[PDB]
Amino acid sequence: ASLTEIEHLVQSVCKSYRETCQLRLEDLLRQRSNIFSREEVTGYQRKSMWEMWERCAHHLTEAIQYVVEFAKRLSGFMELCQNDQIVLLKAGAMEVVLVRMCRAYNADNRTVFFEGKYGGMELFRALGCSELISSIFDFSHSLSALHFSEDEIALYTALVLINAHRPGLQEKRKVEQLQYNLELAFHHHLCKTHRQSILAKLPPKGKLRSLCSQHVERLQIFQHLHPI
Ligand SMILES: CCn1c(=O)c2cc(NC(=O)C[C@H](C)CC(=O)Nc3ccc(C#N)c(Cl)c3)ccc2n(CC)c1=O
Repeated sequence: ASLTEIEHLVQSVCKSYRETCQLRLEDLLRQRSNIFSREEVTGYQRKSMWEMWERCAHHLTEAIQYVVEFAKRLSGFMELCQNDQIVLLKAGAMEVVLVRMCRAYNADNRTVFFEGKYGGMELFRALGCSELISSIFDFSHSLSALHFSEDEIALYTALVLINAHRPGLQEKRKVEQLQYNLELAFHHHLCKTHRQSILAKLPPKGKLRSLCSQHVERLQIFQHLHPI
């Protein structure tokens, strides 16, 4: 693969993501000024754990569907053996959704677009694990510091997904092929955009893994055997 190819790989991932990103950044960034009232907050706080978990599971599902589309639009992905496509999406998509969150995170007021307005971590009081919720908030908060561009997310999350060190892949060598190809595409973009300085300050390897582990460690207790 020469560089002019690696160029197209960037261009592709970036297109693919631009279609599959759920909400336009403009929509999110405009909507920061729109925030839940204390009363509205209290309304969400007064819910059942069962109901907040029911909701959030729906939203997560809706999200995971977009990530499945993102993956489908990666050429190379579609070319991988059927089993492997699944193994990857199963370990990955969660972690991707987590990285995608930062776009909905507003550092200024430590809030996030949920069901139409922005709200802080205390909206999710009902799930009863402020600890996890706010480390999730922290994760997003530190990514917001990076001012992660849209193409950088596209490329990062692709790299979250394609990871030949997932247990269960049959065609490991094929996955590697893709994986390195995307690492080099990623390095290339950070040059073209003089953004090499962000690598050094990317989220610690599997601080992300640990955070999603913990989240499914809490989904499995309510939404047992649900498709995800
Ligand atoms: C998966 C980690 N994560 C979030 O990404 C996350 C995101 C947002 N908001 C957005 O991403 C903007 C979206 C266009 C609309 C949307 O609400 N999506 C959404 C997606 C995944 C999940 C989950 N679970 C949820 Cl509750 C919602 C809100 C809360 C999130 N949480 C709980 C603190 C959260 O835990």
